[PDB]
Formats: sequence, structure tokens, C-alpha cells
Amino acid sequence: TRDETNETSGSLLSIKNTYLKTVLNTNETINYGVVQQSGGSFEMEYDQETAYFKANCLAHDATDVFSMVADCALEPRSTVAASVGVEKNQNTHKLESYLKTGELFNESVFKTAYGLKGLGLPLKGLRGNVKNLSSYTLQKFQLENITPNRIFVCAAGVESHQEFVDLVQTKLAQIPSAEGQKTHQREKSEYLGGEVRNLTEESNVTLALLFQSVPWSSADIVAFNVAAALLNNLRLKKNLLQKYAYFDQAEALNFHFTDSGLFGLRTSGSADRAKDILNHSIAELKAIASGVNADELLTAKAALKNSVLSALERQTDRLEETVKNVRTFNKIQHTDYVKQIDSVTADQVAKAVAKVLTSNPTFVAQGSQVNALPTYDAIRNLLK
Amino acid sequence: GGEVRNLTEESNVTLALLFQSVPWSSADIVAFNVAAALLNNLRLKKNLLQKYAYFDQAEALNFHFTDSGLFGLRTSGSADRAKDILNHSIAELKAIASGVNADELLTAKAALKNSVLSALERQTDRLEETVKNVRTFNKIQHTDYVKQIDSVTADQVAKAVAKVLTSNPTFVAQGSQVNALPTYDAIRNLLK
Amino acid sequence: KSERLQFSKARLTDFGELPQGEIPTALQYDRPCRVETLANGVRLAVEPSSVSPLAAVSVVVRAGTRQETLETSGVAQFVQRLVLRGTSKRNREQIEKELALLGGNLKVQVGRETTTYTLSVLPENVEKAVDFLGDILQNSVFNKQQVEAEKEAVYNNALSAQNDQQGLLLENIHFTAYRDHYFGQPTHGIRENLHNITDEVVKNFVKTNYVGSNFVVAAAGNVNSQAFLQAAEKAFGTVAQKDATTFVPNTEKPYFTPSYMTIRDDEMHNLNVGVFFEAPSWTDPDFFTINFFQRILGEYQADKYTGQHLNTSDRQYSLIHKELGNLPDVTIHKTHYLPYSDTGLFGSYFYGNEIFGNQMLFLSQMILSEYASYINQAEIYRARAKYFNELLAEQNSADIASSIATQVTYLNRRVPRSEVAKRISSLDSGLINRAATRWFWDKELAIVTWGPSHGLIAGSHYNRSIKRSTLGWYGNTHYYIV
Amino acid sequence: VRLEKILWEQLVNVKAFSRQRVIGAPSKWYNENRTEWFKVAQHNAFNTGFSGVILRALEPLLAKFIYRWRLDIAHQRGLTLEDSLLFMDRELRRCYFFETVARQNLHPYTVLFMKKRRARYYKVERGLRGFYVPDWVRKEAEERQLSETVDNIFNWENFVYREYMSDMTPIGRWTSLSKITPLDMFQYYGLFRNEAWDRFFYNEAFYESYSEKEKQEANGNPFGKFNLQTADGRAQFEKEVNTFIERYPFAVTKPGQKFDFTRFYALEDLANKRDTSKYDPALLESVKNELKQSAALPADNGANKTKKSKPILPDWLQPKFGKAFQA
Amino acid sequence: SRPGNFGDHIDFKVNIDNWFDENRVHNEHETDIRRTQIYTLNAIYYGGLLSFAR
Amino acid sequence: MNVTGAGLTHVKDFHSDEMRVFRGGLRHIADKQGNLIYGSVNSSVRYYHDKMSYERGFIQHSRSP
Amino acid sequence: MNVTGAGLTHVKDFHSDEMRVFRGGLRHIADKQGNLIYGSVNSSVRYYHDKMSYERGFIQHSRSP
Ligand SMILES: CCCCCCCCCCCCCCCCCC(=O)OC[C@H](COP(=O)([O-])OCC(O)COP(=O)([O-])OC[C@@H](COC(=O)CCCCCCCCCCCCCCCCC)OC(=O)CCCCCCCCCCCCCCCCC)OC(=O)CCCCCCCCCCCCCCCCC
Ligand SMILES: CCCCCCCCCCCCCCCCCC(=O)OC[C@H](COP(=O)([O-])OCC(O)COP(=O)([O-])OC[C@@H](COC(=O)CCCCCCCCCCCCCCCCC)OC(=O)CCCCCCCCCCCCCCCCC)OC(=O)CCCCCCCCCCCCCCCCC
Ligand SMILES: CCCCCCCCCCCCCCCCCC(=O)OC[C@H](COP(=O)([O-])OCC[N+](C)(C)C)OC(=O)CCCCCCCCCCCCCCCCC
Repeated sequence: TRDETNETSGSLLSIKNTYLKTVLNTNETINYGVVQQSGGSFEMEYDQETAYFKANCLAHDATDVFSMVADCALEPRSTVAASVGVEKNQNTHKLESYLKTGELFNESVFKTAYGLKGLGLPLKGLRGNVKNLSSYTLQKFQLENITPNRIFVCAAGVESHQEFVDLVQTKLAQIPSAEGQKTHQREKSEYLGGEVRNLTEESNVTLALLFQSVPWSSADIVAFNVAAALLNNLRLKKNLLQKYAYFDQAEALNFHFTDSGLFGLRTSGSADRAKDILNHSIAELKAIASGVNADELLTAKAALKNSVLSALERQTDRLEETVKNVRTFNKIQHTDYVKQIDSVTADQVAKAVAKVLTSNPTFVAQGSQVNALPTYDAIRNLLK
Repeated sequence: GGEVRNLTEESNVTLALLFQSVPWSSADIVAFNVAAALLNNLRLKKNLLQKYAYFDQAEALNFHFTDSGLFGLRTSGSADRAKDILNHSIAELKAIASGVNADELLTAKAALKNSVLSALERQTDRLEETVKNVRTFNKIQHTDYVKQIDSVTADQVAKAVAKVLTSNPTFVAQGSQVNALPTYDAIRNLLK
Repeated sequence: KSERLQFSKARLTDFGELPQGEIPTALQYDRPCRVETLANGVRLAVEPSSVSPLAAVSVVVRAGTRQETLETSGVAQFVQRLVLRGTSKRNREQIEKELALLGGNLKVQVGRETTTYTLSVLPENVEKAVDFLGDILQNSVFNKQQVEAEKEAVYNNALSAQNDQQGLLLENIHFTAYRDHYFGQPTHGIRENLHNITDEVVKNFVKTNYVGSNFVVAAAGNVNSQAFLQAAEKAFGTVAQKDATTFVPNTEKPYFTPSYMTIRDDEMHNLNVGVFFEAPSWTDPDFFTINFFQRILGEYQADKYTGQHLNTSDRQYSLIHKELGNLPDVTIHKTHYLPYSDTGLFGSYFYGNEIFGNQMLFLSQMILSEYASYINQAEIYRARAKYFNELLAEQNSADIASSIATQVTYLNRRVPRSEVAKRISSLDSGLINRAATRWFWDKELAIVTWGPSHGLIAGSHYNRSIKRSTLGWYGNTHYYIV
Repeated sequence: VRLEKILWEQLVNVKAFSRQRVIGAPSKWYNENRTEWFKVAQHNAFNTGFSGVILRALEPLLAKFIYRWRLDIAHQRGLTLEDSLLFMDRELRRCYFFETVARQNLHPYTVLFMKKRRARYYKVERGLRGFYVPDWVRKEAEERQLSETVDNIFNWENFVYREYMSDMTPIGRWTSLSKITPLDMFQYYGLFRNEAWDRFFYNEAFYESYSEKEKQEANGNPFGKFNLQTADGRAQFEKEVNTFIERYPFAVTKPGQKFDFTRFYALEDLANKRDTSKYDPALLESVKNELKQSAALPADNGANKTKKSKPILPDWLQPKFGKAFQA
Repeated sequence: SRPGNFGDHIDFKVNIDNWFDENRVHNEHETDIRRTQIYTLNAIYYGGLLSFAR
Repeated sequence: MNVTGAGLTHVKDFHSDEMRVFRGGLRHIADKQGNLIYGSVNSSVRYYHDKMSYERGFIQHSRSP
Repeated sequence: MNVTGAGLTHVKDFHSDEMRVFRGGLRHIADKQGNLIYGSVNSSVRYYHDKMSYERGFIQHSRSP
């Protein structure tokens, strides 16, 4: 979604809603039947900076499933697929607005953090541009973005690497090399600490406070993950939800990108006394900057290890994170996450969070009494 | 003195900046009306709508209440230049605090007299304002509105607007890029 | 290796599919698994996985809600929480610290026929977990004050059980299916009796039910078989052996009681319907066949499957998904197969707009009964492949350990992947028809409908329409209308 | 019962007779483009074999009674062959597939002009019969050659195949009409179709198709196997092209002029690897410019735009002018 | 097993008769035999009617 | 005004999926989409059973004959 | 979930005013309210004449015979 412009915003959502629709070699019906009768699964997902298609099946069906996956991922979108995607995107937007899902709020948070350009571009796409997601816009987006140097292919459960290399050669070798040709490239991201305050006559008020933390290339990503685990598993529940009855739900959000990041809190509680919720969230966030105790750090590290290793145990998730690690760093770093987690110390986490606090806050508020909240300068002073 | 900043993904951005005016009891109410007549007729059109094309529409709001009051501006223009819509608007209001020319004051008073007397000429509106005058001031004052408008002077309008500006601003913004606007403290400093 | 290429299609000698008897090569291999029995009767099973990064230990105790009475209903709920509260060796703070250090991934599932305690930790501390897990379940001390404190929590859990609509409907079908047996009572217990539980009741329950013969300890993941077995023996060698003189309530067969319950509530916007048949126990010959049927029905969602990705619902090989896609508002559908020692329930749970009530009411049976007369080979092979993939998809240590423990408890044996694949793959259209007519054709039903029942009040009684629903092409009159 | 493994299939579809079913990678139904199929079939029928010899002898009669007849009728109606061939009147009037494809893909004018051209004639023919289109309309009808109508036809058919006909999976079906008539009631669709029984699976390999040799041969010179490099070949090619132009008046040139063969040879040389400077630089520049323009898709300039409406409520639906101090 | 949002039973006496328990032949086992008996009775009735129709 | 309601009233408007074949692209509309039009006898014959009945907290038990 | 669409899909729903007599209180619904259901033959017999026809900027003139 980071690579989309206002003209083609939401193209990734349309592709996801119509990821099985291909026409060149196999039909939507046939490529659905292949997944159905193979007993496996086929899925697509997309982040601000990534789009991953994954299919798991039996060995004997490997060739057909791989051909289907390649056709779905790399084939240009068709007009019929464009129309179906437009319809499904309208339905998805209506559902998201009706349910008031947390993603709809994160979209506003990102827009505030980075503006309408770049990272701030909503994952679901601009609602006013849905009608413009025709085959022409999708094909232009793919041509300007999908290039052979930006494609990665992954397999797991393969007896011999050469066999899968030959299988991929038979399919993706045609794509002419884009090296030496004008590439779209990505403009460097800029962080802005704006604020948003939405009046909605809602019985409950939802606030979010995020700060520019660090990118993937930095060595503090493990520290921020440990801090988020400490907040969610131990501190947020004990000090915020259990003690106060007007806290409906608090959770720490932590996103890392190739060049930027966002770490912070999102807390929803009673509409009235929103000032108390805001002050308590600020105090809890500042507590880590104050320091972290040994027992708390050990508990957070244990929880983080449990979660990460549970993810890594399943083959599909392990393969996905292997691809992501390879595309971020040429080496594979998911085989030694335990070592990095152990290396983390309370002082490092405290210093990282304290440094992040000094940044320009990104403050988003929705609810009935968002107006009666401290000004942006007041929030900065409280964090200070 | 709260503020509201709603992201609506509208191609146009609507801003509103208001301050506490005087109630019905205070004699400055007429002056405030003149100030509104100084904006909705003469100034706000020339300074904002004529010179700048992205200003979809600007107007001056003036509400009076038995115990409080509200006075300020509501503007609407292109979202991509939301900041430009804000700053200039403030200046216009601030210009009133700076002073009023004699010709502009005379034009505004003439327009206000025309509007008020057009309302009064119709019997139904005259009766409605008679009821409201009796219920507010306990007497009938619409018979000498023209004299009150004449008595207004530029100095009174300037002083009233300057005093009003000192109050805590109330700021509302709905648009596609309201997330990038001067902070409330910056708004107050600019108003100062 | 069969040949040089792993992805070869030579063995697919039946129009792109394996023949009836053959199975995929991947399922021809089984991980090592050793099962042993101790003097106390505690059965220890280990299925090590060196490459895995985690170790899971699951303790299954055949004690469950089945062993409760009206005067002691809900004692299992107190037991599950109180076990963590304290122990003779360790205080509440000590056990809480120990649990936190090795991760909070402790899952306690209080079932009806048994209770499971699954703990997943790192490979280097798995033994420690056993030392903990054996102690917490063995030397727990149940104080009166702790029970008083936990009464409120148990009552709140019982009241909040309604949050999981599918779970509450499963409890309702259990209640309606077994009315002349305590097995029908809800797992969370009777609310008004929750405050009547005392420390002595819990102590008696744990003493008379947590016996050596009821304990099965399964381990999976990166676990050393010898070390784990030795440590588990040392930990669980002090469990008292089962005593025949003791009386275990509700030891007779919970005979199936056909019924139709209607929890009418016209302020829910949605309807939860469940239609179930009596199903084989864990030891019946037609066990894996009914699991194959479960795979055949599968599950459906409104945001996936035919509801989201197809030109028309007709273009697929799942018969039920066609119908579900044809219905815009029938949102959730899942086939539940719950087998127990004495009996079992196999059925379908729909959740969707009440305007399609009858459509959800008569659909599940119609498909199943239809398999008694004719099932297409496409569905047979779809279910075959799905079962193969699910067999190969058991990777998480906790899930595999729990499955091993349950299989040992209900069969005293670990059924390998290869054996299950050979069993299910041998199924044929004729065998499928015969099994379906044995279990589904013209059979009784247990039906529950929870939610707005304004449409369904007219046929809310067990009548001819419900009677003929379990038939095949005869009885689809009501489903198609609307 | 399974259609495959039936006794007939077991006895016949066996390796001995080479009739066995072969399973390959999955592929879409309707794997063959109709336009390409008809191109290859036409080439085989006309330019090869005894059928080709017979059909070549019938070129005069076919041209007179199948091309100039349609052209004469269309010109009488102020139309061209495009109006009757690009979109058949059947599709233009009542066809839901065409309607949906046009709505989802086509700009309104592409069919609006087609409808209005016929409206011109039928507003007069129905009012008074025997209408002969006057010369001025006939001129604009005659201006467009068949060389552009063929391009439009091929573009439309290829688009329809690649986008819609390539994304369809037919199924066994009962009567589409919900008519109580027993004759319509028990109509069975799916049997008696060659495609239904040719392949029982979507993985089956295709057993009947055109060889690559035939496909490549069908893309050669339609008039015949000549050698434009040698003078002897060029003479025969020019003779055949001249007689073709005589038979078809508005196919490639106006019925009174002559075809420019030097420009055609320049185009052939530029298109293929053969090259030389035997042509004037002006000719090469003109040919390149014409080729670029012919393959250029028109685009909108965004200029000369009309005014958009922003309607407001009338005065009588709005409050009066006066507005006095409320209190 | 009622929903949590349900409270205690209302004092209103909805049932005057307990036929739900009284109207029982305790044959939860062997239910299919009773179903066959009911089908046979229906068959006899339908056979008489069909004889008249014939 | 150019708005659907003309700027004076709100119109309870609906575009029935009847008389349509495809909801999007070449995809077909749901077979029973028309049933989503509540309160219409044309949608279903079951609407002819239009007795007044509303109840909460009511549980009914019926046993197999 | 307790949502109209179950929390994971959007439902194109509409409560037809057919079979309902009163908008609210004791006033009848407009007689031709049912016509606001576009694209349904039941709404009107004028939907049988539904051949494709779209035009912008088109003006035609007709004179009294
Ligand atoms: C004139 C003087 C005599 C009058 C006799 C009247 C009838 C007497 C008996 C019935 C009395 C009760 C009537 C209740 C009607 C309720 C339904 C209704 O009104 O709906 C509107 C109905 C249309 O329904 P629809 O849903 O729109 O379906 C048609 C669609 O347009 C779809 O169009 P499509 O193009 O898809 O289909 C084309 C065509 C294709 O049709 C065919 O090819 C089929 C052939 C025609 C039907 C044959 C029926 C044979 C009946 C034999 C009866 C023997 C005598 C004993 C009778 C007592 C009971 C046993 O379809 C039809 O025509 C089907 C419509 C059938 C109309 C007749 C319905 C009534 C008879 C039904 C059976 C008995 C019901 C008894 C109920 C009460 C209890 C006693 O319109 C009519 O009823 C039209 C009436 C025309 C009257 C003119 C005379 C014709 C009389 C009937 C046909 C006789 C044929 C010769 C028989 C020879 C035997 C040896
Ligand atoms: C021994 C047993 C006798 C039983 C008699 C039963 C009588 C009831 C009728 C049964 C069906 C009759 C045959 C129908 C053939 C239809 C062919 C067809 O589809 O058209 C292909 C053809 C076009 O082919 P194409 O270009 O490849 O296009 C293919 C489409 O894509 C394909 O398009 P599509 O896939 O959309 O197709 C749509 C439509 C097809 O399109 C149509 O709408 C067809 C319209 C046909 C109208 C004319 C019908 C005349 C039928 C006469 C048959 C001979 C009767 C001889 C009786 C002798 C005494 C017993 O499909 C249908 O409606 C076909 C349904 C038929 C199902 C039954 C098949 C035959 C079963 C026979 C064995 C039964 C055993 C007992 C079972 C009991 C229960 C277990 O259409 C035509 O031009 C029509 C041809 C009609 C030929 C009629 C027969 C000529 C030869 C007669 C020889 C002499 C006979 C003896 C004379 C007396 C001597 C003393
Ligand atoms: C004019 C001369 C003609 C030659 C003479 C031919 C006479 C024979 C006529 C045969 C056709 C009539 C049908 C009878 C059998 C149909 C069985 C059926 O439908 O089964 C499937 C149907 C399926 O319907 P179902 O779906 O309702 O059944 C489902 C029920 N559960 C779920 C419990 C399985 O029913 C059966 O399964 C019944 C199986 C029994 C099979 C009975 C066969 C009888 C033999 C018939 C004739 C044999 C040849 C000898 C004839 C003598 C000639 C010389």
C-alpha cells in the first residue's frame, strides 16, 4: 500500500478480494477447484510494504498449485476481475464502517502520522477512489510496481532445492529483467506528529498515542518488541484494566517498516472521564521510560519467546517470516530470535522508550467528549 | 475553549473559529451585528472570495444568548490548502480588531439598516421580533433600531472585536487534511 | 524416495488422484512414539520432535462433569481454578512466578468426559514443567477461603458462557440430547448451585476422581524421551491407585433423547440453530468413517468459500457450500463431531439471519441423508485430500500432545498418521452410503434453535416435517421454499 | 455411476487404441480463440488442397453475391459492413451478454453511434418506404474502408475472448425457461455436446488442435506463396492484388484509384528484418508516421470542457431577504 | 443450559399439566422400533384410503 | 438540488437485485437474494402466516413421538 | 457476533413498507411507496419495456399532429 498513489489507492484490496481470478491460463472456477480438490489452502495478504500469496498442498499436487499461485500473483488483472473487485471493495468498506473495526481507526492514525502520502495511505484504500479501480489502473500499478527484482519465491518441505528451482524456472523465467530500466522506487518517508479529534456521540472514547520508534535495520527492534510484550502481557492488564473499571480495552501497537516505525498505546474506555484515561495511558507509557524491573523483564521475555516460537513451529508461518527476513536482510534471522531476546536488557528498553518519547506525539481521539481534552502542547508537556 | 478536528476525507475543508461575545443585555450586541454586516457584505467577499479561488465560501457567525454569546468566522475551501484557508481567515477577523474605515463602516451600517427594515416591514416578522424584544428587554426596542445602528462608531466595533479575540478560541475543522493544522497554542498565538 | 522428483505425478494413476487403497508418500512415515504404563496406572506417552523449538506436556484426567451430581454440580469449575491457587510446597505467589517464568501458555480445558491441562514451554525446561505439572495437580491444598473467593469467579464464568454462542448452543444440544442423564447438564454447572460448593466437596471430588488409572501424560516437541519418561515417573509415582470400592456417579450409558428445544429471544438479530444425530463412541467400528463424514461436510464462512470466491455456487465440489452460498445471510456453518466413551454427537451448527431459519433447520440433514443414497466421487476425493492435509497439518506441540493424550485415554494407543490415512482412504462411495444409512438415514434428531423464533414457532414441535427431514430427496420440501 | 471407468470407456479408451484419457496440468475451458480458429480454418479451406482450388474458382460468384451485395445494401442504407458485422443487429437490439460486456467495458458512444446511424435511415424508411440514402450520407458511409472494420472486429472478438469467454465454465443444465410446457420442461443440456464428452476433467490434455505449422502458415501471404524480393514474384502479387481490388471496391482503396505497392513494400521491409535504402527517405518517414498513428490509441486532451451544474433551490423555496435582530 | 441473560423462572404458572414427562414410554433405546411402528400404522391408514381411491 | 431527495425530503429508496443477473463482473447474484426484501408477500409465501407474536425468555421442549 | 451481518460480511437489506399500514402513530404510508423498489416487475408493469438505452446531451422535438 505504500507504493500506491491517490489514483490507484486500494488496488491491493481489490487484488486480495479477487486473488483467485485469472484468465490467461486457468479460470477462476478452475483455480478455485484446484485448491478445493487438492485438500490444501491458498491465501493472500498485504501490508503497507508487502504482498504475500501462500498455498500449502500435497507434494503430488505441488506443480499445479505453484502454477496457480504464480498466475494469480503475476498475471495482469482483467476487466471482469476489476469489476468484481470494485463490488467487493464497496462491500468491505461498508462492513468496516458498520463494525467500527480497529483497522478503520488505525487508518486515521497512519494518516495523521505520515499524511495522505506514503505510509499514511489506508490499507483498505481511499473510499472515494473505489469506482476508479478499473483494469487499467490495476495494470498500471502492477507495471510500475511488480518487477522481477521485487519478487521472492519460497518453498518449505522440498526434498531438493534444484527441483523447486526448475519448477520456478519454468514459470517466472520469462519475465524480462528490469535492471537498467527506470524503476518506480520509493520516496523516503516523513513523520509528522499531528492530532485528530473526532466527535461521534459515542458512549465510549478510543484514544491512541504513537511515536516514531525505529526501522527494521536498527538493533532496537527486539527491544521494542519486548517492550510491547511487557505492556500487553503484564503492565497494561495489571495497572490499567484491572484497577480501573472504565478501561474497556488497552493494547500496545508496534509497527516497524524499512525506514520508519510507530510504537504506542491504544486505549478505549468510558466516554466521560476521557481525561483520566488519557493521563493514565501517558503515565503507563512513561513508566517503561522510568525503568523496568528484572522480574517484569524476564516475564515479558518468556511470553515473547512463547509467542514467537509458537509462530515458528508451524511451517507456513515460519516460511513466511523466512521470506520476510530474506527480503529485509539477505540473511535469515528467525533461527536465532531467542538469542536476541535474551540479549535484551532492561536498561536498553528503558533508554529506547525514553528516546522515543521525545519525538513528536501522534495523538488520535474519537468519542463523545474528545473536545474536552488537553491540547497538543499539554500532551507534549505531560510526556516531557 | 475546546477544539475538534474530524478527518472526513472530504474534497473540501470546513473550518470554524469562534469566541465568546456579549449577551443580549450588553449594549455591544448592535456593534457585533455591525461587525457581522462588515464581513458578510463588504469585507469577507473582497478579501477572501474575490482574491482567492480556493475559498469555496466564507461567512461570519454571530449568535446572542440570554447569558452568553458567540462571534466568529466559518470558512470552507480546498482541502489541499487548508492551512492557507485558516491563516488568512484569522487575519480578516484580526483586521477588524485593527480598525474600520469610515466608508466601510457607513456601507456596513447602511446594509444592516436595509436588512433590518426589510424584515420589519413585513408584519409577521415585526410581530415575532416584538415578542422577542418584550421577553428579553421587557420593552419594545425595534422601534429605534435605526438610531442604535447610527450611534455605532468604528472605535466601539474595533474595541469589542479586540476584547472578543482575547477569549479562549473554539476551533472546529472537518476535512481531508485537517490532521495538519497549527496547534491550538499556535492558533492562540496567531490570534494574539 | 519413490523417485528422483518429489513432485512427480506417476502414482496418481486414477484420473489425477490416488487409487482407493494408496496414500500419499508423506503420510507413509510416522514419528517415533513410546507409550508406557506405571504401577499407579498413570500412562506416559512421548512423541519427540527434535527439530521443533517447543515442548508441550498435556495431562488428561478422565475425571469430568460426568462424575458430578446435582448437589455437587460445578465442582470441576472450582477444581480447575483452585489447583493453581496454591499447593503444599508452593504458595500462590510462588506458583504464579513459576508459571510466568516458563510462559503463560497454560490451557485448562474442563470437558464433560475428561479434563485436559496443556503446558507449552521451551525444550530446556520441559522436565521442569512436568515437575510443576505433577505437583500442582497432586498436592494442591483447597482452603475454604480460596473456594469462597473463587465462587464469584465461577459464577461470573457461568453467566458469561453465553458470550461464546457456538459453545452455549453445543451445551444446549447436549442438554436436549441427554435429558435422562447427568451428561446433559452444562459443563459450567448449575448457577444456583455454584455458591453451594465447599472445600470438602472439592476435596472429595479430587480424591475419588483423580486416581492413577485416570492420568495420561503426553509429551511432544523437542523432548528427550528417556529423561522425560524418568522425570514423569518420578513426579507421578505418588498418585493414589484407583480403588474399586469408591462410587463414581453416572456410570451408565447416556441414551440419546431426541428433542427440539427453542430458546426464543427476539432481540438478537441472528439465529443459532443446531441439528445433531447420535454418533459413534471413540471405540465404535464406524469412528474414522464418521470423521470422514465430518470432513465431507467441512465448515463454511460468509467471507470465504462459495460465499466470496466463485462466479456461481454451482461451480464447486462441496454440496453444502453450494446451498450456503445460495443463501446470502446464512453466515456461519460448522460440522461438529464430538465422540465420547459411551455415546457421541455428530451434527451441524448454523448461525445466520432468522429469515432463513427453515433453510438452516432442514439443510444439514438433507445433505447427510442424501449421502445414504448417492455421493459423488468428487466429494469423496475432496474429503480424502482435506483429511490428508489436516493429518499433515498437526505441527504445534500443544495440539499434538493433547491429541496423543486423548487418543491414549480413549484407546490406550497412539493412532499414527499412516494408519488413519489408510483407514479413511479405503472408504468408497458404497461404503459411504452404507455408513450413512446406518447412522443418518431415517434417524432421530436433536434440534436446538436459539434466537428470534417468530417464523419457527409454527413448526417448533417434533412433527412430520422434522420426522421426514432425515430422509433424503423426500423431505426437502421445506428447505427449498424460501 | 462414473462416466469414466464405464464399460465403453474401459473397452475403447485404452492404450492399445491410443484412446486413453491423458491427465495434464489444469487449463481453462474454451482454450481456443474463435478468431484464430476461423483464421486458420479459412486459410486451410481457401489456400490449400482441392477445397482451396474449388473455392478459388468461386471467388467471382462469392464476391458478387456475398460481399458487393451486402455493401450495396449498406450503402443504400447509409451504412457500412461494420454496422452489420462489428456488432450484429441481434446483439445491438437484445443480447444480455453483449449488454453486460458493453456496459462494463465500452464507452457509450461506441454503440450510440451504431444505433443513431440506423436511426437516421429508419426514421424515414418507416415513415415512407423505399428510402434511398442521399449522396452526402452515402459519401461518409463510403469513406471508411474495410481495412479498419476488420481491425475493429478482430479487436472486439479478441477482447471478448480474452476477458469473458476465457473466464466461463459451462455446466450441465436443465431448461432455462421456467415454463410448465412438458416439452420445455424436460430439455437436457450437456449431452450431445462434443465438448462435454471429449474431456471429462479440467486436467485432461487437449486431443484435437491446430499444429504450429498450420498456425504459422496461416499468417503468411493470404494471396499466395510469392517472393516479393524477385521481380517475377512481385508481378504476380501485383496482378492478384489488382484483381482483388477490382472484385472488392471499398476493401482497401476507393473504387476509382489504384493501390500504392511501393508503400506496401516499404511497410513489409520495415516490419521484417530485411532493410535497404531503395526507398526515398520521405517515403520511409511517411510510412513510419502512418504506422505509429495507426497503432496509437486516442486519448482525451482535457480541453474545451462544458460547464458543470450546481443547482440551488429557487427563491420561493428559500427564506425572504429581511433579517432583523432576533431579540 | 439457558442463556446467561435469562433470570429466575417467573412466578407465572405456564404449565398446568406435566404431560412432557408423563407422556413417555421409557424406550430411549430401541426408538427406531417405535418409529417403525408409527410408520406401519400410517401405512395401514393410507392403504385403506388408497383402496377407496382405487 | 441535484441530490436524490431534491434537498427537501429523505426518500426510502432501494435498488432491487431482481431483474439483474450479475452483481459484479461476470459473477452471478445469490440465488435467494430477493428474500432479503423483508415484509413482502412476493418475497415468500411464509409471510402469509402474519400472526402477532413477540416473546423473550421463553424456552419450549418438544419430544419425539 | 450480535451484528446484523454477523460481524464478517455486509448484507444488502431493506425493510419493505409492503404489509405495513402506518409509517408511525396513526398515519398511513404513501400509496405509491412500493414503487420505490427499483428494478422489480412487481413494482410496475412498465419494467417489461427495458431495452438498453443511454443518452446524454440529446434533445428531440415533436410537433402536435
Ligand atoms: C372452458 C370451460 C371449462 C373450464 C374448465 C376449467 C378447469 C376445471 C378443472 C380445475 C378447476 C379449478 C381451477 C383452479 C385454478 C387455479 C390455478 C389458476 O387459476 O392459475 C392461473 C392459471 C395459470 O397458472 P400459471 O401459474 O400462470 O401457469 C401457466 C403459466 O402461464 C406458464 O405458462 P407456460 O407457457 O409455461 O405453460 C403452457 C401451458 C402448458 O400446459 C400443458 O401443456 C398442460 C395441459 C393443461 C393442463 C391440463 C389439466 C388437466 C386436468 C384434468 C381434469 C379432469 C376433470 C376432473 C377435474 C376435477 C379434479 C380431478 O401451461 C398451462 O396452461 C398450465 C396452466 C393450467 C391451467 C389449469 C389449472 C386448473 C387445473 C389443474 C388440475 C386440477 C385442479 C383441481 C383443483 C380443485 C379440486 C378439484 O390460468 C388458468 O387457470 C387458465 C384457465 C384457462 C381456462 C380455459 C379452459 C382450459 C381448462 C383447463 C385445461 C383443460 C385442457 C384439456 C383437458 C383434457 C383432459 C382429458
Ligand atoms: C429403443 C428406445 C426408443 C425410445 C424412444 C423415446 C422417445 C422419446 C424421445 C427420446 C429422445 C429422441 C432422440 C433425440 C435426439 C436429439 C439429437 C440432438 O440433440 O440433436 C443433434 C443435432 C445437432 O447436432 P450438433 O450439431 O452436434 O449439435 C449438438 C448440440 O451442441 C447439443 O445441444 P444440447 O446439448 O444443448 O442438446 C439439447 C437437446 C437436444 O436438442 C434438441 O432439442 C433436440 C430436438 C429433437 C427434435 C426431434 C426429435 C425426434 C426423435 C426421434 C428419435 C427416433 C425414434 C424412433 C422410434 C422407433 C420405434 C420405437 O437435448 C435434449 O433435449 C436431449 C434429450 C434426450 C434424452 C434421451 C436420449 C435418448 C435415449 C434413448 C434410450 C432410452 C432407453 C430407455 C430408458 C428408460 C429409462 C431408464 O440436432 C438435430 O439436427 C436434430 C436431430 C434429430 C434426429 C432425430 C432422429 C433421426 C434418425 C431417425 C432414424 C429412424 C428411427 C426409426 C423410425 C421408424 C422405423 C420404423
Ligand atoms: C418389456 C420387457 C422389458 C424387460 C423386462 C424388465 C423388467 C425389470 C424392470 C426393471 C426396472 C424397474 C425398476 C426395479 C428395480 C429398481 C431398483 C432401484 O431403483 O434401486 C435403487 C433405489 C434407490 O432409491 P432410494 O434413493 O430411495 O434408496 C435409498 C435408500 N437407502 C438410503 C436406505 C439406501 O432403491 C434401492 O436402493 C433398491 C435396491 C433394490 C434393487 C431392486 C432391483 C429389482 C430388479 C429389477 C429387475 C431385474 C431384472 C430382471 C427383470 C426381468 C426381465 C426378464
